[PDB]
Amino acid sequence: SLALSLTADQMVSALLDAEPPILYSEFSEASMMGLLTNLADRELVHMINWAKRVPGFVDLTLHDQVHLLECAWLEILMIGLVWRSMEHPGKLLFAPNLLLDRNQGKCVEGMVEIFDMLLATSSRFRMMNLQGEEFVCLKSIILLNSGVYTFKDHIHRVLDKITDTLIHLMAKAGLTLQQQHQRLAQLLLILSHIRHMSNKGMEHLYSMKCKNVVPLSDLLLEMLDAHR
Amino acid sequence: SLTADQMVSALLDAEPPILYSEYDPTRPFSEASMMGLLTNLADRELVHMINWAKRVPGFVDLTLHDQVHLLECAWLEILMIGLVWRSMEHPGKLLFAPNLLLDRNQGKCVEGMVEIFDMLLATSSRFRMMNLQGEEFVCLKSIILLNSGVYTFKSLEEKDHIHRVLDKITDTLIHLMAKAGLTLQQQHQRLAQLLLILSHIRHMSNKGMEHLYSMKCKNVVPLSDLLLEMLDAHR
Amino acid sequence: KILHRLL
Amino acid sequence: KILHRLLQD
Ligand SMILES: Oc1cc(O)cc(/C=C/c2ccc(O)c(F)c2)c1
Ligand SMILES: Oc1cc(O)cc(/C=C/c2ccc(O)c(F)c2)c1
Repeated sequence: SLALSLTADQMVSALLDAEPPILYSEFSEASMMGLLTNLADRELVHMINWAKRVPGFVDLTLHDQVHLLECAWLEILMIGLVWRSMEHPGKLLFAPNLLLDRNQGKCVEGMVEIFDMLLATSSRFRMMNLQGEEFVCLKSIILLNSGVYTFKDHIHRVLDKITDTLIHLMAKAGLTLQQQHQRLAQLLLILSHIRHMSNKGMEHLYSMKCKNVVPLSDLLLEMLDAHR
Repeated sequence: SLTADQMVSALLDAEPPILYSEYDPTRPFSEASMMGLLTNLADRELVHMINWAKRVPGFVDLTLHDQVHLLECAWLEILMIGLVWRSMEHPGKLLFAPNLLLDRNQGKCVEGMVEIFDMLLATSSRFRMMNLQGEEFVCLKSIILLNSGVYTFKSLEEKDHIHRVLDKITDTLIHLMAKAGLTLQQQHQRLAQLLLILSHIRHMSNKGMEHLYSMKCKNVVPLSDLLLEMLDAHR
Repeated sequence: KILHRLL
Repeated sequence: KILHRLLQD
């Protein structure tokens, strides 16, 4: 209704202005778990208000808005972390005061496995030299796409427009037609890996549930219950 | 060192066959019966996939260990996208085999199977809406094989190779679309639309992976040794 | 759900 | 491993 009526630069500045802030945090197993889950809960609140600014997201009904966020919240959370940790190789920047190691991931059962996947993604972003304008596009794509199948013509229109926006950035960067196709493909293939980390992260999160280690906030348990 | 047509014909020739099941539509299905059929079918399809994988342009150039890794990570994905492709012109149904056509309702014969059914059905519906082509299908299937495990990997210089053929399949996909008479914009969007499906296919795979893992622990139907091997790669 | 209220 | 074998064939 309104999102389709933007230029790509209007689309980019819309996304860049809506960017959530970088939060801070306040090691044993339960201690590091308390930190990360508390951080995730606070980041979740910002994401929701960020989601309400992604062009065309408001045009969807409240139920569909809920579904998409229920499906992609851990993905969006992860691609943000991967983006922060971009210029801290071998490390994950959960917060400016919380920079973690692959070795520190061994403080929690099965955490190190997901750490390496996150580290590998951050390394990949560094290798591709991902731009901030490209980052906010992918993050928006995940929001609109990750839950669009488990239900639409409008969401695809918005999705197609972000694709146009992505290409505009690359063509602006002086890339040949071929380089644009390949880079576009390279980017969207990452989202397949990010989905994989989300699902692996989802069940690991669920294993700390039931088998209680640290209590989880009600908002966090709600998002976690959407995935069975 | 191939053209896109040479690339497409290479993929189209390497296409695995459509297998049948021992299913006999004279008696209804239980939980363990339908489970035996699907897992027996998946095991036989797995064998064909492996020999299909060895024909994907550039796959042989990889070491045996990397070949193992990629197939370990994407076998259920490649499996599922094949089903979704077969069930394309059978709306509301899943064509596991020409003699095994299943309903959403029949998926409720197994605990938690119906949920994965709808996702598969939704993907099949999406392919129908996009009007996916066979040339496009064999490209995506090759993409999944090369991409799904390329991240979970010193010296190497092999990843750089994997992205090279990956980029070449991207070129191949675009050639098809441009050949079809699509505008530059329509090519970008359709390319994007296709690769976004793979995100959903990965999701079904992970959900499917944990499902038949429960069956291995719930001990409902025996699983072939090859199938249990592919399943243990995912913990 | 609390997710509703935030939205 | 079976996959280890099946690919070598
Ligand atoms: O394996 C696990 C297990 C677990 O309980 C949580 C996580 C991730 C937590 C997280 C917190 C804040 C972020 O910005 C982010 F991207 C991820 C991963
Ligand atoms: O030949 C094919 C092809 C194909 O795409 C899928 C399957 C079966 C998938 C499957 C098997 C057992 C489960 O418990 C499950 F959830 C899914 C078999």
